[PDB]
Amino acid sequence: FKRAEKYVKEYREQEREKIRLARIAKQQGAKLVFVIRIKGINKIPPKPRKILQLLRLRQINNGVFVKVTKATAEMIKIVEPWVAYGYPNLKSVRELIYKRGYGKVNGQRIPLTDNAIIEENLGKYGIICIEDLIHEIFTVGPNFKQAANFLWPFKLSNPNGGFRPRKFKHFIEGGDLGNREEHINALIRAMN
Amino acid sequence: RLKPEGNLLKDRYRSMIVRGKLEARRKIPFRKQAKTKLTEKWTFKDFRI
Amino acid sequence: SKAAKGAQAKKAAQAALKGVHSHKKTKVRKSTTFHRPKTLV
Amino acid sequence: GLKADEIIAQRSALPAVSVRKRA
Amino acid sequence: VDPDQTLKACKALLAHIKKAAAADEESTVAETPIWLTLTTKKHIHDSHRLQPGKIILPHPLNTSEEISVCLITADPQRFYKNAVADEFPEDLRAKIGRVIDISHLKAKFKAYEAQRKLFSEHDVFLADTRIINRLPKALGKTFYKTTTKRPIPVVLMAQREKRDPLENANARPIPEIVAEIRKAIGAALVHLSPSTNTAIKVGYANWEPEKLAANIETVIRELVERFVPQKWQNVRNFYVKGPETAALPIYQTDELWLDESKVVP
Amino acid sequence: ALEKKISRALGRGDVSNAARLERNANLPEKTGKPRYTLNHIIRERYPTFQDALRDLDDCLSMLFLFANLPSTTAVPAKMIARCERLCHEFQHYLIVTHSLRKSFLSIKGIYYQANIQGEDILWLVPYKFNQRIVGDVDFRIMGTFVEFYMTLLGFVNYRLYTSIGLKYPPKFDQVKDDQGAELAAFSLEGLNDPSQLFANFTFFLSRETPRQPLEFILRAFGCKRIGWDAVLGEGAFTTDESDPRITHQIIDRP
Amino acid sequence: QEKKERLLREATAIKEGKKKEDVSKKPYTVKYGLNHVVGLIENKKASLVLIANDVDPIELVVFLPALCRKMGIPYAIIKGKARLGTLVHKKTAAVVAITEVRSEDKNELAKLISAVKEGYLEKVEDTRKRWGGGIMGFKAQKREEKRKKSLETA
Amino acid sequence: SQPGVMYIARLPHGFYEHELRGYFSQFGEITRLRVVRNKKTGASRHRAFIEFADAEVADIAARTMDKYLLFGHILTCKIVPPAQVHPDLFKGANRRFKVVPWNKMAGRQLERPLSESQWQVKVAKEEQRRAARAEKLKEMGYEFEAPALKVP
RNA sequence: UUCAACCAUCAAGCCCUGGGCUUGUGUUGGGGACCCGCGGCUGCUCGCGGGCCCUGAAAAGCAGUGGCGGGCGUGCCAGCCG
Repeated sequence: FKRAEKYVKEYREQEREKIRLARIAKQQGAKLVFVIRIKGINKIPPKPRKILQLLRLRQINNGVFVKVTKATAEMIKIVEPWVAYGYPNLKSVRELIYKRGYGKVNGQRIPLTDNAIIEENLGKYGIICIEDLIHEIFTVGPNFKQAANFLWPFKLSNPNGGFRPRKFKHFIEGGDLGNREEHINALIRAMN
Repeated sequence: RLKPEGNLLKDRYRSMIVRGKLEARRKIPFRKQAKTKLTEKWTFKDFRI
Repeated sequence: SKAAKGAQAKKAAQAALKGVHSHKKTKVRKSTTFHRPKTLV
Repeated sequence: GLKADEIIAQRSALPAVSVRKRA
Repeated sequence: VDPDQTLKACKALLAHIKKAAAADEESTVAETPIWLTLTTKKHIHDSHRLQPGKIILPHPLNTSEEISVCLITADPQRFYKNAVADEFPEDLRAKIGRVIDISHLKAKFKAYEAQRKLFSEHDVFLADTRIINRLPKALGKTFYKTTTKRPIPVVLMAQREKRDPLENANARPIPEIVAEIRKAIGAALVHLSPSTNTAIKVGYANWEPEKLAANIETVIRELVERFVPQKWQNVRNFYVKGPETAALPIYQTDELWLDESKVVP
Repeated sequence: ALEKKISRALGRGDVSNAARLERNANLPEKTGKPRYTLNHIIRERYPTFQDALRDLDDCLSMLFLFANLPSTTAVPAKMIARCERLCHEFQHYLIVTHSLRKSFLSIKGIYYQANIQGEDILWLVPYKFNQRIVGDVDFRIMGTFVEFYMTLLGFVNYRLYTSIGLKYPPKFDQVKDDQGAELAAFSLEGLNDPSQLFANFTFFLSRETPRQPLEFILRAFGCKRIGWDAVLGEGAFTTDESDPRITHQIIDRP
Repeated sequence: QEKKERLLREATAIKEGKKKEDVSKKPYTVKYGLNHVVGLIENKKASLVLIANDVDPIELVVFLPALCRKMGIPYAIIKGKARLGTLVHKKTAAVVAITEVRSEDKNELAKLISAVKEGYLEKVEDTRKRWGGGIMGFKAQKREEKRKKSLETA
Repeated sequence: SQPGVMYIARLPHGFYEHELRGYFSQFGEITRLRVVRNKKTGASRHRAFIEFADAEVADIAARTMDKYLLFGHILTCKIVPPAQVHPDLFKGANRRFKVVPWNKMAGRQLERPLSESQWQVKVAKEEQRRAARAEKLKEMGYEFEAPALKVP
């Protein structure tokens, strides 16, 4: 059974999100950011849903690397209520790629247990090892798009699941919208 | 281009068992649930409209 | 049927006025004998 | 005044009952 | 626009108002606003602008001591309350009847009856420009269905993370605040709506017709210069009228079209 | 009982009381240390520091393995970071005492043999890659082993640093850690011949070379100036490859 | 902890030579305690009364709806003396009362009072005067049904 | 059998056609539904009529949601009698009530070019408007010499 | 089966050194008299926008206009334009 208060709350959330998206589209207007999908409004408008589909952030606690351009900044501004993003540092990038790094070959998820996969799949771009992949991601090279599409989205963990009274609690609470800058690294340390 | 072989976590676990600090046991993915019966609460039975 | 429609309306009214936790879990007891539970000593 | 304040402060006509005079 | 026709209209409107009130007498003649009416060929704006524009007058309005002014600032309200209580002149201290920040406004005046009580308890509302975009939602249609008591923008920000209100207020100096508040209280208001009509309160009936003439003329120059698109080619008609009187035309155009593109064969 | 009290506080809605009681829980996800203190157990299990040095093979293999694992509910990320910190402190002791003797690159990992106080210590470190956690191992009881072994290694590191007269724990730079210093984030301060094989050389490690084993081996066998690529981390002697002061360069590209 | 912090601030105010009213503000809390709430109802200071449905002995609250009706106080019977105890930081509260709230919650209090008046009191106006109980057991009801159908058939 | 009509008022903002249909479809099948709205702005007048297939379902829903406190509103839910239900109560039901910009239409129609004949109509009309205003200003004691409008 | 909070608590751009200007669109619904401006309506009147009051976040048919796409010509759009 569904409550009338839930119906009204969903309508008001949809109206507020429509107003926000219309304001962004009317107003219009290269670094590396790490973007993590967090829980937000259950009903997503088609344009933020399509942007999340393109950024492969369909599942909660998924993390991706994004190169900051005008179009990417516009898309991140569109999907701020469902994501938390910031500037990752060298330790965060290195630990994410070495500990939770998976490669997309033939559409399947295979971990980066060797330099052989990187040499066979990105060797045409000059990337022959995991450290070359880290270099491309961190310095945002010409082949950053190919490196990011090779990298599978990262599945981060929920530390609250280790404590029984707060087992069901989500780790990241929504409400702190906008860029977290260097404070995304605390979340990366906690969830990786 | 070296391809590392084996699994070092499995190696440490096998070393633990072989040296005898613990015995070899299998993972239990599903535990048997308690046999219970579902019933309706008295307030929800006595609700009338 | 009219009885089914009425039952649906009664269930909706019960959910609106009391909630959805309408059921309780009850142990199955194979014996009629009750034993004192073993507690920490 | 406010209708909300009137609703909160509305009572009956029966006079109040006190155990004792208070400071 | 010839000034003699306008100043003749000033005597005529004042005489008609006085003889209509004669049918307290002085109190009835007083507190009767004088409205300058703009009629344009097109809509003056493409949307409802809810922040009034200020036109500075040689003879300021709201100079009476009984006018109560409510000032809405950003957080905290304590700093501005202390500024009013200590470092303001006595006339402004008597005129300002309430200082409240946006957080307390959203907390204590969410109710429609609370908004109507706040509307009735004051005459002129001033609002800091840092929070004036949030005031339509905080004050509702109570303050914005009628253009009379819409919050007038004032600048209190010190001209150049999340600011802590207790630690810092980010405010311009107090004499600058005093000058800005006095200027905004004395200024006349223009309201932009998608309409051919715009009404501006330029004076009262108890004023002198020359002061009406000067105020109307400066409102004419500043309004056609700043807020009217396509300048005088959009200007159709200018009227002067009271709340109950008829409209006296002080300027009527000769062409009813914006340009030659409207005329088609 | 404390967890029951926390559950009662959360069920009654006392968030401040729940937080205050949770501060007494000493959770590994908050402290980076094991939930229960095993200091009295360490002395009981190892009557002598010689016995501790003889069990250091298993201790070092377990901790160097777990320093490269992803965060789990059994082994949280802060406790993994503490594993890495203890391994780095042990490596720094080996560097400053030149106790490292042999190394071997096998198909399973890198074997290291050192000599601490006349005891041969041999342990295996995985290559820096993604490690697979399979279902055929009991990961939670492995985590209990990890907790015991870090409790042992903390006291072993303290005794070694105090014996060679250095302050323990060493000064650690969090800014350099987030910039990726790894072994270079530690500053060793005083309290209150095969060792000089690479003494006169200047080394440059390229991007595709294993930075942590190469730096550990070179600094243990006498190198004082090792630079590397900027992506390999903070703390290089020289970031620029074209520097004329560098004598040797490690490359592994075709 | 909040009371300790407030007393520390008041102690600093006394030390610097100010009244404790200069540093502390008038509090607004939920009133509780059975004797205190009964006194507030008798003095007609309570705006809303919530009475637990499971008070044992029942004589502690059996007069209280009639007292509220005599004094013209809006009352409501609510499930959970433990639930009221969660409000008042106790294991159990027999009754709670609202006398006055802050200005930002005066509208919410008035709307809650009107909602109670229109949705509880008017609905229980006629049912509160009836007798309870008198229900038969399952087998007794089935025996009575069999008896009445037997009598109707015969 | 007999259909049921329920009048619901004190609707909070957001509790509109789709929300009403989805909520009361849990109670029973809804055949018709209409929220009363202003034609000038499209805004709801906080009242609606719901026409259920079954009168007992409508009656149960009305007693369930009568005096319901929702978003600061105490909802009104009553069953109207079949004698007092209007035959044209549900005209325009089961469809969107569009927000038509009459003000934008007015702006655009004053922005449209017009031809010279209807410009003659407009100008001539406004001279008798000026004439009526002037003969009203005769009693005013005010004289305005209105300049002659040049003819296109 | 969570009725919370979340706009800009200032940014960007002009003048080029004065502290001023521009943009950043954001309003519960009704009722009562009544002065108007402009569009149609032969005209009454009807719309658009102003002026003066009243109101618990109040409520008992009267629903009114041209289309793009989408769904099955259409009392269909949790999609838009005019």
